[PDB]
Order: sequence, then structure tokens, then C-alpha cells
Amino acid sequence: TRPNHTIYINNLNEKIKKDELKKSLHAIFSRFGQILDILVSRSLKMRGQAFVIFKEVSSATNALRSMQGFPFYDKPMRIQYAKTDSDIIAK
Amino acid sequence: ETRPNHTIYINNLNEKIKKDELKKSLHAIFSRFGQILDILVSRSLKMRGQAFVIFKEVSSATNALRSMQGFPFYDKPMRIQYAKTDSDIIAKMK
Amino acid sequence: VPETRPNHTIYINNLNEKIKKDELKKSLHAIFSRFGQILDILVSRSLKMRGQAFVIFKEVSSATNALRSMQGFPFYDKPMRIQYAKTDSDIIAKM
Amino acid sequence: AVPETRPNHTIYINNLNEKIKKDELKKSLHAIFSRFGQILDILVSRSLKMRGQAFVIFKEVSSATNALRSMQGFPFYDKPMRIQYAKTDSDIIAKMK
Amino acid sequence: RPNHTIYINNLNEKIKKDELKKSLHAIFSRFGQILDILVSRSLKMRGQAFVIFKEVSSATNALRSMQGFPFYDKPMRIQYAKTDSDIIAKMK
RNA sequence: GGAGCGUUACGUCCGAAAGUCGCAUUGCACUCCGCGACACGGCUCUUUAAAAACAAAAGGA
RNA sequence: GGAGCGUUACGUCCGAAAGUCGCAUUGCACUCCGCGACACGGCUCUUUAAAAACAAAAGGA
Ligand SMILES: NC(=O)c1ccc[n+]([C@@H]2O[C@H](COP(=O)(O)O)[C@@H](O)[C@H]2O)c1
Ligand SMILES: NC(=O)c1ccc[n+]([C@@H]2O[C@H](COP(=O)(O)O)[C@@H](O)[C@H]2O)c1
Ligand SMILES: [Mg+2]
Ligand SMILES: [Mg+2]
Ligand SMILES: [Mg+2]
Ligand SMILES: [Mg+2]
Ligand SMILES: [Mg+2]
Ligand SMILES: [Mg+2]
Ligand SMILES: [Mg+2]
Ligand SMILES: [Mg+2]
Ligand SMILES: [Mg+2]
Ligand SMILES: [Mg+2]
Ligand SMILES: [Mg+2]
Ligand SMILES: [Mg+2]
Ligand SMILES: [Mg+2]
Ligand SMILES: [Mg+2]
Ligand SMILES: [Mg+2]
Ligand SMILES: [Mg+2]
Repeated sequence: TRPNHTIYINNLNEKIKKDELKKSLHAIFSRFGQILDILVSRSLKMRGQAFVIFKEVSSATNALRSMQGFPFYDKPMRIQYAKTDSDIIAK
Repeated sequence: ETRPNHTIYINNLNEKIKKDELKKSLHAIFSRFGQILDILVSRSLKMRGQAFVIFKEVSSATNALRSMQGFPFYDKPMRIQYAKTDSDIIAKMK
Repeated sequence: VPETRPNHTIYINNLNEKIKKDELKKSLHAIFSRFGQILDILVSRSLKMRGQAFVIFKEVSSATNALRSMQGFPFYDKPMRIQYAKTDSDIIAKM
Repeated sequence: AVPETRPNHTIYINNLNEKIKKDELKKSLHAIFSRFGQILDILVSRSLKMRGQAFVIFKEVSSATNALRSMQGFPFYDKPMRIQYAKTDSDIIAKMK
Repeated sequence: RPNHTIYINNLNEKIKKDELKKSLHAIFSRFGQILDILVSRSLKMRGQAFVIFKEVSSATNALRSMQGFPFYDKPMRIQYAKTDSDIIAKMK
């Protein structure tokens, strides 16, 4: 809701495989700043969702609302801030 | 409907026969009903395969209808009927 | 009853009528080929010809050996009944 | 003025590689020309008339204009295509006899 | 990783192997001597092909020049082919 | 309602063919041919037989 | 038993389990993990992966 190092993306094409998605997401979000990591899981609870962990918050914000709705594998991205800090960031 | 007119409208004619040949072939088989004033033929898109026959009298035409309906003509069976309007006619011959 | 006079052509019946023509015609060729050159196999599902086939051999000895070796052989759950053809097949009389 | 060439739903292609069997040539032509719109037929012949040449008959005349403009000089079997609108139906029937 | 061989995908899959090869030659011969075109319609190769050029020069020009080129109504991706080992595994 | 249209499944050929389930049949042929039954969206036209498009969620090889 | 063989339906192509369909699921983690399906006669060899052949009563498009 409130800014954070890590952006929460959902409404993602659930049929892309974990590895292709990460690299696709990397290509289009790396222009915004350094990506620490992208978490992807094809869980029931976690499919269609990604967490991109930026090094700097400013990179996250700039990415969040400039890529909002970006068409990606034929579905518009919905991007919001993660409600908690990612583990790597709060350690 | 289609009120008796001295002009008859004919179609299902073969379209390969030349205008002028078709014209006098029609003249021969239709003169035995009355004195033709004119026969209107053309192979435009909308007059090919069809013709108008104009006698002096309406009796001539009403008789050529019934006598010559289905008549085999260059291997096709003629389809005759009365002209609808002296307008439709002038509108087929552009 | 049966036709015992040797002929180039054997007449099988008691065949399974549910079998399709060219499966039967080719299953027959698979089980009879080893007796000699087969000139033709004739199958017909018509009313009076279903259930039954003619296998034409080049040599009467093939036919005899085929008739004798295969009598009663179980075939699509029916044992073939085999006899000789009452008359020659046309392919034959030419020659 | 110089007159604008009259469009046609059929395009005349030449400077084609004559070493290609005519039935492959059609199929390869369909591969690069179906994007511009529906093809109704492709005309090739082994007669000396049609040597190195073909006609691609489109449904819509707009499609032949896009294909003529987009694929002019396109290299095809290592030989650049020369494309023009076909003239008449009677012209095609002559070279296809 | 520039290489003798290009890997084409997003190819129309409702086309027969023999024709696909001959059509891919008609459009790629311009760039160099094609040593072979590898097509197959297996679940693993369908919609894809390998084109092998004598020289790496030719695969580079082909990859850039023919990128997205519309072909059987579909625009092709041309990527560089991986290793000979990867290729032999995709054919079967 | 009735006719005409057989275009369409991967994508061809059929749809007056075929296949399938019944019922009959133990039968000697060389060209076929027992009986019964079991699909199809749409578009024309209006007792006529033409016109020109067209479906795999509907049948068979 | 186990490997290799994908030839076959009208008759072409296919017949990938680190995979593929189908159904569910819009879900805030830092993590294995929703549910349901994936047919096939036979040949050949015997932990080798070669070699020639081959079925629609068995799966697709
Ligand atoms: N579309 C056509 O050209 C065409 C022609 C004949 C039959 N059919 C189909 O066959 C079915 C039975 O045809 P009829 O009702 O014309 O005998 C129709 O309902 C129609 O679906 C279609
Ligand atoms: N005849 C062949 O060349 C061939 C090859 C592969 C599979 N098959 C069929 O596929 C089935 C499954 O085969 P596998 O036992 O090789 O998985 C076999 O039982 C066989 O029916 C046949
Ligand atoms: Mg993308
Ligand atoms: Mg058996
Ligand atoms: Mg189709
Ligand atoms: Mg058809
Ligand atoms: Mg009918
Ligand atoms: Mg209907
Ligand atoms: Mg049926
Ligand atoms: Mg059949
Ligand atoms: Mg054993
Ligand atoms: Mg196969
Ligand atoms: Mg067929
Ligand atoms: Mg067959
Ligand atoms: Mg599962
Ligand atoms: Mg064998
Ligand atoms: Mg078998
Ligand atoms: Mg398919």
C-alpha cells in the first residue's frame, strides 16, 4: 500500500513456466534499477504472482507505476507494493 | 398481379446466342400471334438471357404467353410473363 | 454332401460373417499363403455369399494341402469348413 | 501527365528462378504472399511462355497493391522479384495456354 | 552467441515438413549456402526449424534481416542456435 | 411447413455413399445389389429448381 | 520382467512425464506439494541400443 523495496505483481499468465517468467520479468524490469531477486511460485496460493525485489525503493516505485497495466504474455500486469519487507531486505 | 400488358417479358433464354440472331428467332415463333412493334434484347449484365416483345395489341401478347410458355428454345425452356411497367422496361435497356 | 473332387479353388464356409471384407480377405491370405501361389481370394457379403470365400491356387496340390491342413482351423472363433469348388474359377478356365 | 498504372487483383511476377519445379514455386509463393490477404489461385506453367513467371490472384485488389508495393524486388531463390499488376483476364489466358 | 546455425520458431505448424524446408530455402538462400534445413513435426520440433549456413557471417545477416519476417501468415523469431548437442536432442 | 443448397472435423472423400445396432441367413461365386433402424448449424427460394455463400458444439470412411 | 522399435484408422502427421491437455484458482509470499486424465496389437534384443519389419478391437490433431 505504502512504498517498499519489493513490488507485488499479479494477474500474470499462469501458463508460463517458472524460469521463462523470471527471465521475461527481468528483461522488462531491469531498466528500473538493480534486481536482487524475483520470486515465482506455481503453487495454488502463489500462481499468477511474482515478487520483484529491487535494491533501492526508488527503483521499485519508478517500476510500479510506470509498468502498471503493461501487457505481458497477453495479460495486463497489476502492480502494488508488497505488504511486508522481503526476507533478504529485512535481514 | 402483373396486369395484362401488350409487352411480354421473357427470360431463361440462352445467353450465348447473339442479340440479333436471338431477335429474329424470337420474331418467327411470336409473329403468329400479332404484329410485333419491337423486340428488345441486349446482353448487358441485366438484359442477357432475357427479352421484351412488343405487339400492337394486348390480345396478341396474352395469347403468346399461354401458347409459348416453356417452349424449348435453343435447348432451354422459355419463361414468359407480362412486362410490369413501361419503366422497368426502359430501366432494363439503360 | 461335400465336394471332394480336387480343384484349383477351395470353397470355405462357416466363416464369421461379422468380419469386414478386406480384413477377412487378407487374414485368409496370411494363413493360406504357405501352401502356394494364390491367384485370387473372392469375398462377398451379399445375402447368399456371406460367411464364405473362394481361395484360388495356381496348383491343385496347393489346394489339396491347404484344404487338408486347414480343415476345422478356428478362425474368428468359427472353425473353417473347407471343400473344393464345385466348378473351376474363371481365372483358371482361361488357362 | 503520366498515367497511374491500373490496379488488378492479380499481380504479374517475373525474374523468378527458372530452375525451380513449378509446383514447389507455387507453394513457396503462397508462403510469402498469403499475408497480404486471401489468394484465390497461383498460376505457373512449364510452357516457354511462363518461363520464370507467375500470377498471384488475390480476392481484394487492395491486397495485390500491398503485395506489389511491399515485395517489389524481394530476393526469392536468390533472385529479386519484379512485380507488376496484370493487365486483363485475356492476357493471363494467353500466357497460360 | 553467434553461430553457424539459426533457430527459427513461431512457424506455422499446419504445413508439411517437405514444403516448409523448400519454402525456408527460397527465403534464406540469399544469405549463404545452406548446408541443411532441419524440420520436424514432432511435439518437440513442431513450429521450429534449424538452418545451417556454411559461414557464421550468413547466419548473422539472416537473423537480423529476416527477423519477424511474415511467412505463412506468421512472423518468425530467428534466434541463434544452441549447441550441436542441443540440436541433436531436439530431433528424434 | 415444403423444396433447393453437401460448404465445413487434421483435412480430403462421402452424406442416394458409408459405418453401427437389430433381425434374418450355413449359403458354390467369379460385375453389383436381404430387411429394419440410428446425425448435421445455416443460407436461399416458395409446389419451383434455380441462385451463392457457409458451420465440427452434427454422421460415416 | 527390461530396454529399443511410432509402422498402421479415409490416410497423412503425431504419439515428449524436468511433459501435455482438462478443470479449479486473482491468490501477499520468501516457498516441495489444488484436482483430474495421459490409449496401443506386435517385433527385436536381453541392462545392449542396435536392427529390420508391423496392427484401428488402441490415444490425438
Ligand atoms: N449447407 C449445405 O450446402 C447443405 C446441403 C445439404 C444438406 N445440408 C445439411 O444437411 C441437413 C439435411 O439436409 P436437407 O434437410 O437439405 O436434406 C440440413 O439440416 C443441413 O444441415 C447442408
Ligand atoms: N511398432 C513400433 O514401432 C512401436 C514403437 C513404439 C511404440 N509402439 C506402441 O506403443 C506402445 C507403448 O510403447 P513403449 O512400451 O515403447 O512405451 C507399445 O506397446 C506399442 O504398442 C510401437
Ligand atoms: Mg512478452
Ligand atoms: Mg484372429
Ligand atoms: Mg480445419
Ligand atoms: Mg470438401
Ligand atoms: Mg438431397
Ligand atoms: Mg436445414
Ligand atoms: Mg449416421
Ligand atoms: Mg473407406
Ligand atoms: Mg518374458
Ligand atoms: Mg509416427
Ligand atoms: Mg480421404
Ligand atoms: Mg487403409
Ligand atoms: Mg497432476
Ligand atoms: Mg513383419
Ligand atoms: Mg498385428
Ligand atoms: Mg491439429
